[PDB]
Amino acid sequence: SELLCKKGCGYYGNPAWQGFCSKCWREEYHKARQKQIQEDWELAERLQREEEEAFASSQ
Amino acid sequence: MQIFVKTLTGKTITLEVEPSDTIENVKAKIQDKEGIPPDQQRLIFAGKQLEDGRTLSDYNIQKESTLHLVLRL
Ligand SMILES: [Zn+2]
Repeated sequence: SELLCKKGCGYYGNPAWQGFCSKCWREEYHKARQKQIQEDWELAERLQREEEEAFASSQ
Repeated sequence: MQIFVKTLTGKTITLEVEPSDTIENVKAKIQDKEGIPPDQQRLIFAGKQLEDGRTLSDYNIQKESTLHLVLRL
C-alpha cells in the first residue's frame, strides 16, 4: 500500500483531503485563507480610496 | 455557522449565518449589531463585491470564512 501524503511528510493522505494528511491539509487551508484575507484587504483599501475620491468631488 | 466580517479599522464582526442566506440578509444582521444601514455596506469576499441577491454559498463562503466591509461615505 502506497497512498502517502502528497506533501511527502511520510504519513498517509486522505482522499477527502485531496491527497493530504491532516496536518498538511490544515497548513494548506490556513495558507489559502491567509492569502485571500490579505488580498481582500488590499481590494477593500482600493475601494476605500475610491470612496474618498467620490466624496471629495461631491461635498 | 459563524462567519467573520473585518472592517478597515481592525474591527472583526462575528455573524451567525446559513449558506443559503442572501447577502442582503447578511447586511441586515450587520445593521442589527453595528447599526450600519444596509445600503452603506460593501461586502467583499475572494476578490469580489458581493451582490445583494446572491447567497453566501454562491461565493463559497463557508464556516469561519472572513469577509471584508467597506462603507459608502
Ligand atoms: Zn502530510
